[PDB]
Amino acid sequence: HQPLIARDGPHPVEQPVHNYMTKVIDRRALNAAFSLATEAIALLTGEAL
Amino acid sequence: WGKDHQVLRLSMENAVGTVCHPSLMNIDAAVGGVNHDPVEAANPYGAYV
Amino acid sequence: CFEADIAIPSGISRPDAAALQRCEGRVVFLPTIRRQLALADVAHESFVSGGVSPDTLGLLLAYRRRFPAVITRVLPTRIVACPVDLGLTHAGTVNLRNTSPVDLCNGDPVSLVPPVFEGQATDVRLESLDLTLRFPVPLPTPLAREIVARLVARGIRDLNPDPDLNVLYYNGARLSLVADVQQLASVNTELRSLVLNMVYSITEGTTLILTLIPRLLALGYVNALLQMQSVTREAAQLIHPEAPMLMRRLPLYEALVAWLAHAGQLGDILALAPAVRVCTFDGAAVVQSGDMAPVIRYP
Amino acid sequence: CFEADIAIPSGISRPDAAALQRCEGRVVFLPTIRRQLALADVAHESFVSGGVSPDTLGLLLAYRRRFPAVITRVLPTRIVACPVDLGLTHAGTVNLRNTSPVDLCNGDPVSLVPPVFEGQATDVRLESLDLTLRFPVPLPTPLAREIVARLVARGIRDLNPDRTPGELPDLNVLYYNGARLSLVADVQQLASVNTELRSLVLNMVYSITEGTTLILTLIPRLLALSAQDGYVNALLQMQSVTREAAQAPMLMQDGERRLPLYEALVAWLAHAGQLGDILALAPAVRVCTFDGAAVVQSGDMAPVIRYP
Repeated sequence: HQPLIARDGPHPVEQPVHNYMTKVIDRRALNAAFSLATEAIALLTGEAL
Repeated sequence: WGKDHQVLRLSMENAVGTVCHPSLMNIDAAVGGVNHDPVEAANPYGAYV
Repeated sequence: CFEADIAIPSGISRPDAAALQRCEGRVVFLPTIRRQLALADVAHESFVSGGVSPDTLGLLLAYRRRFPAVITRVLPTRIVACPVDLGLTHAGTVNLRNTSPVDLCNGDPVSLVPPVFEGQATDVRLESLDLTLRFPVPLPTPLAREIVARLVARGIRDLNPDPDLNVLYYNGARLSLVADVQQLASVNTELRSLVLNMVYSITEGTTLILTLIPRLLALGYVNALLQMQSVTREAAQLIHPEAPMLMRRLPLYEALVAWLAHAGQLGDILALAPAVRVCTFDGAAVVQSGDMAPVIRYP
Repeated sequence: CFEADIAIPSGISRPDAAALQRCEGRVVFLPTIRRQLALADVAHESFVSGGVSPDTLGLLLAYRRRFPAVITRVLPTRIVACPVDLGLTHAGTVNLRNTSPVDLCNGDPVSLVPPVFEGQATDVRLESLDLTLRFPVPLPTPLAREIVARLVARGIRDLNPDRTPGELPDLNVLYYNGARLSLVADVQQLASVNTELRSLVLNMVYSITEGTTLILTLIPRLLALSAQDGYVNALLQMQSVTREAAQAPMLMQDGERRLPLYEALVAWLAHAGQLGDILALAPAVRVCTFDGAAVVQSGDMAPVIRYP
């Protein structure tokens, strides 16, 4: 909401301006990864022991 | 001056890859692109054989 | 009523303040309907356009572009004038002042430029603040149009000269147009520019139709119907003007455009559309010259 | 204010209802003075004469008939527009939305025009119910009368049909202040050009009288002023037939007391003076701004007051 200045002279008489807006949320993603060798997966669950 | 001092020299022989190509002699777009909206009768004095 | 309050400038002489007091009931043209306006904006020095004070044509232009407002109350340090164009029609009766012919119980007064009558008479100068006010004359529409056309014709005769248009009989006594003297030389010099736009728009209109009709109907129902009702009227006028005159579709059509505009611009200036009507009640029914008259916003 | 309600039929897609929300301040032509009316009587589908859509000189003749109404407010099931031709009696000044490249100024009488510019946006298609809305372009009468003259002459010269070579003058392009304005040149229809030509020819004849010949005497006198005044020099347009018309009383005065000059002016002033009005629709409104803003930007709302 914006102020005014009451003003004499021929300058046009001024209305209070009210103002309205919306901004749209913007999106992304992150990603990382990793891996397991087949000889590790064999170990990590039983298997080999 | 190029990068690292190196005083350099562009010369006209340098333009051979540009103006020595048969891109120079093609105007079909021009003459056909300026053709629309027919022009006034010009006293085709030097324009007539 | 929507009063708009014009602000009198700084200290004015006592005889000037009495000049304004006598200006209640006079028509003002106010450039914008802003509630607060200056006096210099209304004064005739604000009609300057091309670096000159406007002629009768330049005035009639301005009278069609700004808003006339009758003066209701003049107060020291304020003038209160209520614009004629604003509000509902047939409401806001505000009193006028009659100038010249009577203004009977109706007839829709037009406010026409002052010079048409005693020129400087009504200038009402204010020396203290160095400004001036020319108030338009409130005449009825039939008479206002009769006059403004009556003077243009006199002007044409005067343009090249080698039955008096001047004597006017209105109501009870013969009205007078001519103030003789050099007033005519002052009246005729201000109508000078209105006369020409009139002379031009005629001569340019005929020659443009007289060239077009024979350069059309020779290229259907156009032909037959045209020459049908034009028998011995348009065609006769064609042979007669072409007799005492000279004779191009391409310049024709482009001149028919420029004329058609200039023409209607004169019909707008001219015809002095009525600002107000008189509707009285418990009133005399005829307002004698110089007497306040009731008046309402639409014809 | 004798407002005329206009019922929105069924449901026009939320995108269509959002299109009508921004149509407030625009102008509608209704084919009656009513209290109850259907949305489809206003649509451009109603402008269609038998089998055919009128051209852009046909619309002017259609806007000649029926009544311009400026939309005041739009409600979910009705459109409120007060018919300026009648219900203009408001204390203050209904809002007109300037839709035009042009700009009003203050005091400019406003006459309307079918959309006519090269770049324009007057479609407003509403898909839910088959109908559309072309909104007329408000415009100062000086400019709107220059346009109609352009459309009339363009429909006419083409009709001769100019014999002379195939390259004619522009007549399709204007200027208002700066800003070249390019009219739409598209179709001209027999009947639409006939009436416009018929009434043009008809009225320019009635403006010629006996006293007129007294004025035609003055053409050589005009050109004497062409050349020794800077005004009167300007008056005569370069393409002036009058200039080519010079490149006389005839006695015949019927008793000498008629005053044919005066009578010739009156006659010309009626018929020829009022040609913008008969060829097109005359102004019924004029810009007035209470806040003292002295122009109206294109796209803004112009406070408007009754007839000039």
